[PDB]
Amino acid sequence: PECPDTWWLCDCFMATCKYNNTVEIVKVECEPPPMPTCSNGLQPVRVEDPDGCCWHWECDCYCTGWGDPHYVTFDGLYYSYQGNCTYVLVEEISPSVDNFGVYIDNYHCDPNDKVSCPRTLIVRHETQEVLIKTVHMMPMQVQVQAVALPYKKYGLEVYQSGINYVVDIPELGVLVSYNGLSFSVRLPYHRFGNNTKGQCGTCTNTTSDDCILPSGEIVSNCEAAADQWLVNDPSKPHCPDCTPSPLCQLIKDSLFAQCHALVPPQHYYDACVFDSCFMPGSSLECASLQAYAALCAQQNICLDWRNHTHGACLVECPSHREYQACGPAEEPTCKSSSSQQNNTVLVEGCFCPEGTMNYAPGFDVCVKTCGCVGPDNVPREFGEHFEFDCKNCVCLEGGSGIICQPKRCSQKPVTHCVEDGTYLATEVNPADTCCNITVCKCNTS
Amino acid sequence: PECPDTWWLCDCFMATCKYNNTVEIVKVECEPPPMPTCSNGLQPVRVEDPDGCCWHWECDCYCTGWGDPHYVTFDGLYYSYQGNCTYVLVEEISPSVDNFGVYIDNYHCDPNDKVSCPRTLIVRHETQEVLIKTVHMMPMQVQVQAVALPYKKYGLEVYQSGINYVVDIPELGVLVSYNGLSFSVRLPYHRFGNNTKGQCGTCTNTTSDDCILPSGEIVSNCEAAADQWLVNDPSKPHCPDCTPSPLCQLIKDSLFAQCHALVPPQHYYDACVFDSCFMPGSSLECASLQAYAALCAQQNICLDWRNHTHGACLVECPSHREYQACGPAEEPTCKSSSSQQNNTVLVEGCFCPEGTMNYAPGFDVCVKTCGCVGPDNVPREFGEHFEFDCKNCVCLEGGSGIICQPKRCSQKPVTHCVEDGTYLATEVNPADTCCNITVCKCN
Ligand SMILES: *[C@@H]1O[C@H](CO)[C@@H](O[C@@H]2O[C@H](CO)[C@@H](O[C@@H]3O[C@H](CO[C@H]4O[C@H](CO)[C@@H](O)[C@H](O)[C@@H]4O)[C@@H](O)[C@H](O[C@H]4O[C@H](CO)[C@@H](O)[C@H](O)[C@@H]4O)[C@@H]3O)[C@H](O)[C@H]2NC(C)=O)[C@H](O)[C@H]1NC(C)=O
Ligand SMILES: *[C@@H]1O[C@H](CO)[C@@H](O[C@@H]2O[C@H](CO)[C@@H](O[C@@H]3O[C@H](CO[C@H]4O[C@H](CO)[C@@H](O)[C@H](O)[C@@H]4O)[C@@H](O)[C@H](O[C@H]4O[C@H](CO)[C@@H](O)[C@H](O)[C@@H]4O)[C@@H]3O)[C@H](O)[C@H]2NC(C)=O)[C@H](O)[C@H]1NC(C)=O
Ligand SMILES: *[C@@H]1O[C@H](CO)[C@@H](O)[C@H](O)[C@H]1NC(C)=O
Ligand SMILES: *[C@@H]1O[C@H](CO)[C@@H](O)[C@H](O)[C@H]1NC(C)=O
Ligand SMILES: *[C@@H]1O[C@H](CO)[C@@H](O)[C@H](O)[C@H]1NC(C)=O
Ligand SMILES: *[C@@H]1O[C@H](CO)[C@@H](O)[C@H](O)[C@H]1NC(C)=O
Ligand SMILES: *[C@@H]1O[C@H](CO)[C@@H](O)[C@H](O)[C@H]1NC(C)=O
Ligand SMILES: *[C@@H]1O[C@H](CO)[C@@H](O)[C@H](O)[C@H]1NC(C)=O
Ligand SMILES: *[C@@H]1O[C@H](CO)[C@@H](O)[C@H](O)[C@H]1NC(C)=O
Ligand SMILES: *[C@@H]1O[C@H](CO)[C@@H](O)[C@H](O)[C@H]1NC(C)=O
Ligand SMILES: [Ca+2]
Ligand SMILES: [Ca+2]
Repeated sequence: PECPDTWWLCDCFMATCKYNNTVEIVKVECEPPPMPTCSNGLQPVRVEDPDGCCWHWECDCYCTGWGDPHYVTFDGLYYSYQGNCTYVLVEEISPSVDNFGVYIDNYHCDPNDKVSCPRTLIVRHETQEVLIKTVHMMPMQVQVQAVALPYKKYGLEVYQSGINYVVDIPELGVLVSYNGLSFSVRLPYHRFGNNTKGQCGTCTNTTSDDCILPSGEIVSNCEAAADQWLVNDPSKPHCPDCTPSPLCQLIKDSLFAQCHALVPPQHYYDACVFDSCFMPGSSLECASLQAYAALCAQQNICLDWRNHTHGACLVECPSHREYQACGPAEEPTCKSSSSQQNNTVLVEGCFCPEGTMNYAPGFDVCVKTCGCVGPDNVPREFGEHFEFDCKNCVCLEGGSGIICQPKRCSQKPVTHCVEDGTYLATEVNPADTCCNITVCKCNTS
Repeated sequence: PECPDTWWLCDCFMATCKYNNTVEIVKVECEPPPMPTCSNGLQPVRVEDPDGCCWHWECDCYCTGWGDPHYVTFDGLYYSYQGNCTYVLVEEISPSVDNFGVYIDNYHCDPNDKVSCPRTLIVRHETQEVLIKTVHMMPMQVQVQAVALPYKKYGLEVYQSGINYVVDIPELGVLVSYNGLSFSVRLPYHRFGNNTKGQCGTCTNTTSDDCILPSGEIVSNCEAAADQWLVNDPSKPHCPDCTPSPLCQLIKDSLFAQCHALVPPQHYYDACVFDSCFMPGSSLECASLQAYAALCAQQNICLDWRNHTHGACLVECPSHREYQACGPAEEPTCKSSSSQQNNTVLVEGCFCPEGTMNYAPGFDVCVKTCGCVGPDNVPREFGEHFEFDCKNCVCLEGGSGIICQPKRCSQKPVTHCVEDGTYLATEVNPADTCCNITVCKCN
């Protein structure tokens, strides 16, 4: 009567077993209304229950830090802390993964404040460590050893999305984004809930306990708790009227009208004012604008704000790409055109013009026809015979864009050598530098 | 009481109803015995039912053709047809996929019967046609213009596996493998059941109805009906003693003992005898051994035949590749070593040595460790600086591993010069061919 295996059946049909061939079945179904607040103000995600029929809403853990001193913790709490040693951003209170740590090193690279090194982001996962450190205009990644942009190894991926260098762990769902002036840490609540620590605080959905010391007790003065998260290192062992600029008024302006809802602008406006007061006229005051716009874009609300700032800070990327305030997070590459489960959250950055498109990940030349591109960034077309390197090559469409078979030429000598000191001179041929000639040529002796 | 969907429940449960809660649960589960024998004699594959109740055994439609005249239909009927124009292997009686046809072309790649150029096949799927031709030891493919080996476009893929160049349609399940002396067409039964037509016959699991003329007909001489399928197009529009050598005896030898079961060897032995009789002393008899071994490997009994052929039929590829008779169909390749999961039945063919491995698809350099390889087929190491195409280049792991930056050649100019007739000379730098420093040569 009670079933031989009153028992939860497949497809959520818990059944009350009257008998083996007749039962008293019950449907299971659960619809929760969207979680009202998440305390960070970002929209909740529906995370499914272990039973497929039911589901729930959980808050994403989002930490953001812009400019030099400013940071918002996983639960929205905003605080300004300045320091020099590498400070830990997030770790795991009860270690699940082998090494998981996103660590910031602000000015530890250099005491002076410049794009040479505002800060460097170190994401350490298991055996790997990724060190994104902005050397002037372009950050370069050092992995344990420099690497390229679309890196992928041991479940850790690194890629450039818009103006943000993204280090992600799909198995953990961890997305870390580094910009010149801003850093973001996004963690699933289910995987890292009430299990995180550091300057980004504890993801518990209440702002009250988002300031835990390495010891683990919390404090009210959240700014002081941040210094206690120092990551000790052998180097630097000690590791010890303002005018409201009109630019700062852009936060409260009608441009960000859609942003004033679903995202609180008070913190960013205060950060802008404080940065303007820190020293005027150093173009550091428009870092808060960038992150306010980025968070608005995260809320599926894309804005163009930079042309409104009357200059004084724009993007610095080469001429073959144009700045777009609203664009795909993953630009459409010809080689890798695919589903890509587009988030369609439109990010800002600079992309290839409308007519052309990017060739492939890891490349930067924009092309019209898809073609093939060689180590030198030059568009080739399918079927084009050319002579790259010193070898004749073809650009067929297939597994390898360029066959590049070896050139068919050689040095040309003279056997007769009938003149005083006629010697085979291997002078480089102007048409083919490698295909030179070694003809017999009279020398003085 | 009437169930508000008496119903087939989830996970193939079933029920009838007395109340929606009070239901009369059933369960449907079963395991039919294997299809004992299919006309092809290949092991039938496990084809799932639309629901989750049970499954069944459906044999794959396998058509093989080796040598010049020899064919075996989708149902194990062997025949020998000689032709000079392009012919249709398999089409659809009722067209369900647009322009889907596999067409053979004999005596047009070259009129040649030996491995250098036996024939060409043209696989047409929708907007695409793949023309695999083989010129001497190297088969080349033309797609609509030539293409590379790991070609992929519009759901149609071409690669090479072992000695066989594979054109497949994963959506349709169609597989087509050309080696110079053989081809094989594999079609799933459910997708192409009694809908096929051509020289490969109808896939009905019965040999009897295999032979049809273009117009629906049943003629018992499959050989004679093969001529009727001729596809004519603007190309070539005018288109219309024997010593029993031991080499063929190798089929019946104890080497193929595992093959004599699960695979009938009568057809291949007769084909070898006939090929020897057509003209002896030309090694056209090693095509039947090759395909017998290929079929055995399909059925898991992989054997080496070439070694005991006493030097008659051997494979060829450059020195960096060694012949391993039972090796992976998908080569372990460093780029995309993702534990590529494929049928673990090992194919014959030549691979990189056990110490090294193939670098990436479309490449041929057997890298030891891993690295980048340039357009020039030179192995590179991670974090290595070289000078290629007159640009400083670094091989570093990531995307587009070779990152090459322009020369940046700082020629320092020798210009104030004193000697008889010393003129400023921007001669090409001996140290760097790319640099042409001013060195100020005299007369
Ligand atoms: C962590 O958890 C989640 C996010 O993960 C968040 O909590 C959920 O939402 C609220 C937080 O505000 C929790 O508490 C409830 O708040 C309601 C507020 O409603 C007021 O405002 C609306 C505006 O329209 C008015 O209409 C309304 O009249 C109120 O003025 C309260 O109304 C709720 O009270 C009811 O529910 C509780 C709990 O069942 C009952 O005890 C009450 O008697 C009454 O029926 C309630 O106080 C809510 O509980 C959380 N939901 C879930 C599913 O957990 C938070 O960010 C965070 N921390 C908290 C506080 O949980
Ligand atoms: C397509 O693929 C199918 C499945 O593999 C094959 O069709 C069957 O496969 C058998 C196996 O060879 C074929 O041969 C004969 O099967 C008879 C089955 O009869 C029993 O099973 C059926 C139900 O399936 C019952 O109704 C019946 O009462 C029996 O219990 C056998 O009886 C035959 O035996 C005779 O021939 C063999 C040699 O082949 C002798 O050794 C025996 O002594 C006896 O004389 C025989 O085995 C047959 O075509 C199909 N039968 C089945 C099992 O369904 C086809 O081979 C394949 N291609 C074709 C042509 O359809
Ligand atoms: C889990 O989170 C709650 C707050 O939501 C906290 O009070 C509790 O101590 C946490 N426990 C763990 C497992 O850390
Ligand atoms: C210039 O500014 C306007 C808003 O005032 C904006 O709509 C436009 O896209 C900007 N163009 C640029 C970026 O030059
Ligand atoms: C993303 O957009 C592309 C077109 O740009 C489309 O082909 C692809 O299917 C989309 N993927 C998803 C699921 O967003
Ligand atoms: C300059 O260098 C190129 C490349 O090596 C060579 O072909 C050419 O002859 C040299 N001379 C000049 C000045 O053109
Ligand atoms: C050209 O000169 C090089 C040396 O720079 C020599 O190795 C080569 O054999 C010569 N012949 C060719 C290829 O023209
Ligand atoms: C296939 O065979 C079935 C009978 O099993 C028949 O009804 C159907 O019409 C046949 N289809 C073709 C086109 O051969
Ligand atoms: C190699 O050849 C000899 C003669 O063919 C034979 O005895 C031996 O079994 C062969 N070994 C294999 C299978 O490689
Ligand atoms: C394809 O099959 C081979 C044969 O064992 C097996 O190694 C693996 O499944 C595939 N090869 C690789 C490593 O890609
Ligand atoms: Ca918290
Ligand atoms: Ca048939």
